[PDB]
Amino acid sequence: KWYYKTITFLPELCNNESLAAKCLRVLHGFNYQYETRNIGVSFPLWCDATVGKKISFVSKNKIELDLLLKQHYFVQMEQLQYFHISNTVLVPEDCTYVSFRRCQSIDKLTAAGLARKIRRLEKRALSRGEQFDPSSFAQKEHTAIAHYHSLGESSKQTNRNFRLNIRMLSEQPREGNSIFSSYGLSNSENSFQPVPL
Amino acid sequence: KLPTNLAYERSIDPSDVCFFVVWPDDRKTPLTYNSRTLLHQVDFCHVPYGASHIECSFSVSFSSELRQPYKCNSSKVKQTLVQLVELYETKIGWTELATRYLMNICNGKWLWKNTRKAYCWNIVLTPWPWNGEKVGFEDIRTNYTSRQDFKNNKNWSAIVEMIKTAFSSTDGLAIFEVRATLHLPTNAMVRPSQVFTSRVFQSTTIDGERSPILGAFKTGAAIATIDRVGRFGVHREDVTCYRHPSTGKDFFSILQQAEHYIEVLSANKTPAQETINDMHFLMANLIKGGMFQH
Amino acid sequence: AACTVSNWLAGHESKPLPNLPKSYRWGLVHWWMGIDHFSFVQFFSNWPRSFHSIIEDEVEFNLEHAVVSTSELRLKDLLGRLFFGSIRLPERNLQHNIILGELLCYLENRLWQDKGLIANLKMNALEATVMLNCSLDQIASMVEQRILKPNDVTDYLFHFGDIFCLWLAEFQSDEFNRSFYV
Amino acid sequence: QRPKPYSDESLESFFIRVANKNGYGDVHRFLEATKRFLQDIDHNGYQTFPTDITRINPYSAKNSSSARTASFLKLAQLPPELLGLAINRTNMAVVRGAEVFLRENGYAS
Repeated sequence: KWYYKTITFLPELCNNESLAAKCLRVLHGFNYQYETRNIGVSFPLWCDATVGKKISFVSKNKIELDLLLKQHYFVQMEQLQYFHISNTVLVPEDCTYVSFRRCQSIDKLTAAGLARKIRRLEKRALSRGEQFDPSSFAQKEHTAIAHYHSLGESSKQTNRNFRLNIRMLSEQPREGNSIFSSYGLSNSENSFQPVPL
Repeated sequence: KLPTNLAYERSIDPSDVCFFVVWPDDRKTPLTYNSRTLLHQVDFCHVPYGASHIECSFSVSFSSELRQPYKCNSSKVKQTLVQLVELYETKIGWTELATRYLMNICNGKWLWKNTRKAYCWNIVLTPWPWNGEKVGFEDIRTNYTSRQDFKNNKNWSAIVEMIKTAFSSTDGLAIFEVRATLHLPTNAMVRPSQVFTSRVFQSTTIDGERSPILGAFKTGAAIATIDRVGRFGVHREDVTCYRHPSTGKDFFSILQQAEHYIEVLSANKTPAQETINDMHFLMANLIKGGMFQH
Repeated sequence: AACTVSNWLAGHESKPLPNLPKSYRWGLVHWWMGIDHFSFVQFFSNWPRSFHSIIEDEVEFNLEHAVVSTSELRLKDLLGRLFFGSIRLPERNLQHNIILGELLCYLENRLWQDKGLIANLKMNALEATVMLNCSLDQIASMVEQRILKPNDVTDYLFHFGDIFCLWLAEFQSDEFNRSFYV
Repeated sequence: QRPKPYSDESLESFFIRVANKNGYGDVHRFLEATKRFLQDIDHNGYQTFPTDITRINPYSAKNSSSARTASFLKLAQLPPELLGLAINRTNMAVVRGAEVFLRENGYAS
């Protein structure tokens, strides 16, 4: 059975985008330093102009989640009056299930991503065929996209600041796998596991 | 002193700058930009992958429309200004203004920030009337970086001469057609003019498709940046304006000394520190044109 | 070696100590209480490395545990305590105020590192006066002259690098001088 | 690279020596080279860098003296003693090094 604990960004003068990015960073770190990927991440509240003031971690295993929220970052921010932590609350039956899927489409929709796509096609052209001309490919005159937050991230193996984005959408209230990617994302390559508010 | 009606017409007439993309086959296609909107409009313009070099072309035409005022309520100030122009031309000459206006054409100042991270960019122009080969400048970044570097060109004296004749003789006219070649890095940012209203560019349809553009007025500002020449020394980035009316070196506080300047230009050798610079500013404002009604 | 500070405060000998004037010695210990035991003496032993290391740990704590954002940070969030504190000391003589001398050395030598995070910190008009020894009316005068370029009486419109360079250009004094600390 | 320094050197004389030694034919072309370098690194004060040796000191920069000192410090860091030799203004009138007021600074005053 799912269990969750929540934390609220107490200061009013703060970028909750940056705070959520740091939270996802420590979450990913724990998901590697340890092999488990049980715990997902959910935002109880979401606004079209900014991510919510609270972030709630949802996991099928209680012990793993509690051990995760004992990480050094959380402890050293707790006594600084910048974080407020809830111990644990069982998932209510009245909660709703939505998925915070990460969107890889924007990384290709952007201009440098389009250039990367064309370069990848050029490299994959080693599969024998007539040499294509880049002049044929062109960018769309107009592009319309739904609301997203694009929290932000920095790679550790190499100094590349790739920015991750998540789009919220409702899904079927049942999925028993309880698996996620390196970060809680509800867009795991295997399946799009929902998370509760 | 200022008559109720007094208007001048611009002598320098820049045109729009149209960007072209050159492919390795040397075929040219108009540059295009993407527009992104959220459900606020943000516009992105980058060099497509595989493009050889961006090409920008525009035409600037000089004319002798500063000889006499376009409109003039009173005849006295009309002949005053005409005599002032004649005396300045005869005593100081158009060489300084011509060189300052021509350097911005040749050094790529009109490209604004588009030349920031380009490896090398060339400026080649075909003047009119002309009787030989096109004037060509190669690798402005390293070769032509100073007045001496420009003057050491093969025919720098010839091109600057036709501007002097155009400014001096009535009906005289010189037309240039500039063509820049920018070897920008792969998928480098191109910064065109943004329309008055977020980031949204000015666009004109070329060959059936929209293209980013640099406004004609915006290019004129870069060509006329010789001091930007204006009634007051207005600075765009830092809000404060130099040549404030309190400083006594604006256009009007200088224009109203026309009789004194006429006396000075004809009596003895003018000082190169104060009077010559004031004369340069006055004629630079006259070339720009405008209305000096009140 | 805790008893050595009694000789140091008297104002002679004390080889492991910089033998500052007794007023500045007192001010130094005044700083030290906040940040009275034997830890005092060996802090000034291997002093440059020690001071740079404590600055490292404080800056790293404030950056890693930053709450506002990676950019757009404020001086108090990142360096406020150590800076705003040590600054207002007696006389403010750079050479005699060894702590402020070394702090300014470190700050200037690490300006524009990484993405210039220390050279783009947003600062308000009040701390600018504190670190420039200037009047509010004079600050209004220079911002009217556009010597200061905003990006209001109390607003975060200036940058640390710009303010520091303005101090180096226009607010050097006979005793608040850069050459006394380089 | 850094030429041989000494305290008596003024700002203009140091730039003369550096331009002569670094390989550039003559000054009035070194200051230009500097301006372009500053443009390359995208320093906001690249516009106001003087072209002539006269008024190179930050005390003759009108309102754009902070930009000149920033450019000087950035050039020094990316290391010789560019500052100190400079002639500045003070709120107290003219300061250079640690005294308020191959050539020598005493010649200028």
